[PDB]
Amino acid sequence: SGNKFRMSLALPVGAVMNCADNSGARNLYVLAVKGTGARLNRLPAAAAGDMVMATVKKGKPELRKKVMPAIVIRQSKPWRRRDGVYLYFEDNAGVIVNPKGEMKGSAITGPVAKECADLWPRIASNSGVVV
Amino acid sequence: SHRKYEAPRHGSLGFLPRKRAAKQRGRVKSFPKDVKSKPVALTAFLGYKAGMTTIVRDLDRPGSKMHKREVVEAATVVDTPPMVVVGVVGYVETPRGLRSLTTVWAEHLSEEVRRRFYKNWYKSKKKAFTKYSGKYATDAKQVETELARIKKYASVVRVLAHTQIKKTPLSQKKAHLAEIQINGGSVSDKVDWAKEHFEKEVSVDSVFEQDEMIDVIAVTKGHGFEGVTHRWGTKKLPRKTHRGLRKVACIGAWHPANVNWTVARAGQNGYHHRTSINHKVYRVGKGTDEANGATEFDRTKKTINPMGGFVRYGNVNNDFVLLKGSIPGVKKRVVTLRKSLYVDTSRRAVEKVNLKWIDTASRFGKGRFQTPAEKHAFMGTLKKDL
Amino acid sequence: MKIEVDSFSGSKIYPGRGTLFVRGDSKIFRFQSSKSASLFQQRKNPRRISWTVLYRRHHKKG
RNA sequence: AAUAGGGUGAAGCCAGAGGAAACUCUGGUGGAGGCUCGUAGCGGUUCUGACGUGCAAAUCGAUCGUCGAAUUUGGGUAUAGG
RNA sequence: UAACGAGAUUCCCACUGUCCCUAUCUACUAUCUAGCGAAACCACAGCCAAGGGAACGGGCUUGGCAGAAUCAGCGGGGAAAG
RNA sequence: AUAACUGGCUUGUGGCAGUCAAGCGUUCAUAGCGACAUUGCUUUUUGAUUCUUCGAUGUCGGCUCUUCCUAUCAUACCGAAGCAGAAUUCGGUAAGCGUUGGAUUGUUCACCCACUAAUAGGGAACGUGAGCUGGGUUUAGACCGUCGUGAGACAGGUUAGUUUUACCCUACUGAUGAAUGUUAUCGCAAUAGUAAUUGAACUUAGUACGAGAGGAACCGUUCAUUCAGAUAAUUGGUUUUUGCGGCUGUCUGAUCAGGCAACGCCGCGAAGCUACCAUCUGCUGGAUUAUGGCUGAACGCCUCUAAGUCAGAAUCCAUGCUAGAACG
Ligand SMILES: O[C@H](c1cc(C(F)(F)F)nc2c(C(F)(F)F)cccc12)[C@@H]1CCCCN1
Repeated sequence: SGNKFRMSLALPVGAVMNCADNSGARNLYVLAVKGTGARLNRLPAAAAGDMVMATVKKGKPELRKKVMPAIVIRQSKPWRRRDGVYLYFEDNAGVIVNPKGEMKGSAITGPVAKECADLWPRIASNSGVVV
Repeated sequence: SHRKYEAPRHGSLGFLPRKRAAKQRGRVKSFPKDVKSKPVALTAFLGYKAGMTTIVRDLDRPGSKMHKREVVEAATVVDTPPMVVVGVVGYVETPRGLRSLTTVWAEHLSEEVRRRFYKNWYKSKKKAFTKYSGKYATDAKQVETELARIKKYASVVRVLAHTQIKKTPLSQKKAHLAEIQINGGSVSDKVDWAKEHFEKEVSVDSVFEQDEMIDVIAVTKGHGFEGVTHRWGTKKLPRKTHRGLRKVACIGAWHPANVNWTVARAGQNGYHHRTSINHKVYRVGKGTDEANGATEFDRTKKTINPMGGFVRYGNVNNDFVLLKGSIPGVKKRVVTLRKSLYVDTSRRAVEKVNLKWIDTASRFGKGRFQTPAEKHAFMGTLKKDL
Repeated sequence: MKIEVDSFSGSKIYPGRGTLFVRGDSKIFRFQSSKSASLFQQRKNPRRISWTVLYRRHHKKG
């Protein structure tokens, strides 16, 4: 439920990002991106605010070895906003959510991109600093 | 056998052959269709690509997430001093297409446009248009007869106009002469307008208004002979391939026992004629205005020129057109600006543009000042300042 | 449009110029160019970089 | 006839400590080995690199095995077509 | 089965243009010039579609067509060469 | 004269499609199916044959790339339902447009994970090796198992095993060019090509429909996917600007200033080039197919059809875009 402008993709399939919520996961390994069309040889890739299918590579055993949706909340690849600003974060991080976009954890450590907070109200609720 | 997997074709078959343009001046392939009820007006203009800049603008697009919020946008500056009208051509409708009936010229042509007709001007006797200038002897009935022929038989009337390239920083002395179709009014009205404008200047403000969507006709940047990988965007072959990898691996099946015209091949890249449409006019600047780059929010008395001049162009001391985005061609290229061929009622086409700020920092580096006065205020006194 | 200030060198940042850096501790740094951006990621001290505003105010120049 | 420079640190030997004894422990010294890192040398793993009417009827480049012995090599000499 | 292995294989950390997806730069070629100057190969030669045909034609039949001389590339064909 | 590829005749077998209509489908042969029979098509399977090639047509698969077929997976417009809505199934015009990222396997095939509007099937010497690669097979080394007295065999497993040449003709891609009195400028447009594509969110609307459960759509708005053509504002990349600075070894007696390290190394680095790693742009008219209609006979009624005629698809032809006939 939203229309965010195109952003430079930061996380191809196979990328491992940080897990920024208290859900108990420490890694989030991207294996697919929601909304990725067809193009030969092109890897699906995610930007901040994208829903992702991910596994927990490092974390609690009951969180490990499962496919689960996740949302990227910050990215280290610089991207341009429509106001001309190129910005980037120190790392790539995401949070575990439902298919509906509702978090599993209850807090987020670190800043959150405004594209993601503007696009996912629950992450905005559980988010602190939003840049 | 079929392809194992599908993929779209690399490149467009509608821009073949990828050869050099026959002329460097882009030619208007089609002019806007004539409506008699409109007033008599020009439909195109010739300018010179000066450079690119940056603006800040408040967006007026309801329903957008950037509505009423500032956007930073690339813009192009086109140096456009007024063109001089020197002639008029009549075209006749024939079962084989349009046919030029007669060309009538003005009595006096400037040296810059008369150099157009010479390859070695300095070695010439400069005889161009001298007998024709004598044709105006004390009654000009030959000229009146040709004009009457145009009124009687022509269905399409085009004027001949040339740029005043001496007002630009270019070292070229030849003017650029082009046919610009006249739209509006009857054929007699068009011929009268052309005659009354012989040897007269026509400014940009009489052809283009602000917020218009216009087309740009130009010859793109040349790249010379190019391989398939960059000419057509084909996939590079694996690293361990013998005899090289910037190739197309299979250029055809066994049958047809020929290479097809649709296979990507190495060849000349760039320097193509392109027509790019729907570029919005953010500003029609005036050359006499000393605050070209100033807006209603940035009251700095400031021209459009960056610090140190446009890189590899110079300063824009004339009237100019500020277009949104990028247009084909390189710096100093002559560009033909054409009015739109259709009526666009989309919100992007009908939006009224009010500029917030225009970038005039140096384009020759990471410029960080908008004005020498600002530079002096920031840095204070230097050693060279006594 | 408003003019920002380079966090490293103190130079004026005009719309679209330079980059925005968000540190892990949620602090926001603005660099007018890749020169000061590179010196910042190289951990240089602007008080010890002779052309920055911080150096010039520390040394009472101009 | 030839084979840089290092590492490791075997027997043997000196001193000290513990023990009733049988014996044990510690610090040096010493300089062994078809030991080891690595040059010249000898070889020829991979790039399935270059070249492939070649510089060359087997070479060139990087990478690599080994490098004090079952080592490398000159000359003399012996073995000759079922 | 400790040690050893330019032996075959699986996984993990580090690492990276292997890849997403490409871009840019350097020297030597290629290129153009003066001088020098080969070889493979060669029935005759050299534009296509269908037909029939030793059952996949450059030549035949029926059509499409067809305008000197050429340069750099290229690898579809000559069921190319060896 | 004769096997192992391609190709040719054939089409048993493989694949696909019809006709009849006993039955299934609460009733009800034909919404959707359809036994017993029976008529065909195809050459994407495998056989059969041995016509071409043994003074050699490089024999698997993958990568790359173009194009074609339609027996249509999606997208456009529609007809039918055991179609209330949503979903789904059957079908028509339709190949314009797309049809993916991966784990295992040398694999074709397969099988899962996941995204997606969809993850359709095929052809072009089972397309494509002077395009690559060489994992497999199928030379020579070696091991095992079974077989053999043995040398050795295995269509069984395993490991290592040189992939040569274009400078000719044509064809493709680009580039000049004699002569059509000379030269110069501005044009016309025959013909050839052609380009855009799909999705999501908001609104409509928790509305129509429905007992409820559930639950649409047109007009519109904002964005995005795949593709295309440009461009260098900005940001990023690149650095022989060897531009500025720094550092090591050595050499010029020291200093200054320099040489060399087969660009000595490092930071920044303008300019140029360049990236869905950046930004911009991608048109509107007519004629139709299926289909639904109007008037209207044949056949005093009826009937979209016979004459005439209306609307109407991602279709076609134009508009627009690219080239400009080097004998217009
Ligand atoms: O049996 C020899 C041989 C065969 C083959 C193969 F079967 F693979 F093609 N390859 C050979 C090779 C090869 F190049 F490694 F393939 C080298 C030497 C002899 C070979 C023959 C003997 C006649 C002369 C040519 N080589």
